[PDB]
Parts: sequence; structure tokens; C-alpha cells
Amino acid sequence: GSHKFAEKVEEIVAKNARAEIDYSDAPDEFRDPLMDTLMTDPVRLPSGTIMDRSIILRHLLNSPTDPFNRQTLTESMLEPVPELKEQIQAWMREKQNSDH
Repeated sequence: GSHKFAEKVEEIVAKNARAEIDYSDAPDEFRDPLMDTLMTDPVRLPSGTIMDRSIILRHLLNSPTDPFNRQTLTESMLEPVPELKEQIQAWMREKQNSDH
């Protein structure tokens, strides 16, 4: 949710930002092609789609085939995209102004 704002110790009351943080979705980029949710680890898959190496972890448990073009999906055979992370932390940072 959200600890607190200013050093002023208090409690999660005076609502001012729902229960999520601004950067909860982000443009049609940092968003998961499927989960549309902010990825925590953007990796490129052979099929040609970038998603969260996480949502992929389970994917291989109940379906080793891409969730999209139903294409055989094989972990380890993917390329990591770090040039993305930074970007995410950036554009989302300018909307944090709260380094707890």
C-alpha cells in the first residue's frame, strides 16, 4: 500500500492515493502484453514478446507454450532486457518523491 508521507509518523488514514501507487500501469510499454501489469523483470521470448520472467515461471508449470501465439515456450532460451528496468524505475521515480 503506502507506509507514510512525511516523517510525521501516523497511520494509513487521510486517503490521498487510493491503495496503489501512481505508476500502477504505465503506458502501453512497461505494461505486460498479457498481464498489462508493470513487469518486475522484462525478458524477450523467442516468439517475439516481452513479459515478466515471473509470469513465465508458472507458465512452464501449466503450459510450456507462450500464452499468446500458443508457441512452444522454453525458459533459459530467452534474452534479458535490462535497458528496460532502468527506464521503468526512472519515469516511475519522477512520480515517487518518497525515498523511505
